[PDB]
Amino acid sequence: LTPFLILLRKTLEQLQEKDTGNIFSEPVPLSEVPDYLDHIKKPMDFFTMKQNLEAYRYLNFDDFEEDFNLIVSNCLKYNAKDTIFYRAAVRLREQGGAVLRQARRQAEKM
Ligand SMILES: Cc1nc(C)c(C(=O)Nc2nc(CN3C[C@H](C)C[C@H](C)C3)cs2)o1
Repeated sequence: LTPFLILLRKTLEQLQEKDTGNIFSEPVPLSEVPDYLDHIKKPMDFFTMKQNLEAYRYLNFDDFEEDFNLIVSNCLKYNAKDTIFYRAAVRLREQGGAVLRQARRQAEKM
C-alpha cells in the first residue's frame, strides 16, 4: 500500500526529528569506535532504516518498530550511563515511543 509506505516515511522523519544532535542519523562511525561491533550484534541508525524503507524491506509495522528499538537498545548497551549518547537514548526511547504509538494507531485504521 502506498499509504503504508507514506505513513512509514512520515513516521521515520518524526523519529529523526527527536534526534536534534544527529547522533542516530547515520551508522556509528567504526573508525572512531573500533570495538563497537565487538558488543553490538546488529547496528542500526535512521539512514539505514530509510534505506530499508525505500527498498520495501518493511512490509509490516512490527519490523519497523523493531529496528527503531535497536537504535535505542544498542546505544544503551554500548555506552556507559554517564555519557551524552546514553542520556540521549533514554530520552529517545520515551519520545520515540510516543511517535511509534501514534503511528501504529494510524496503521490500525488502514
Ligand atoms: C549512537 C552512538 N553510539 C555511539 C558509540 C556513537 C558514537 O560514538 N558516535 C560518534 N559519532 C562521531 C562523529 N560525529 C561526532 C559529532 C560530535 C559531530 C558529527 C558531525 C560527527 C564520532 S563518535 O553514537
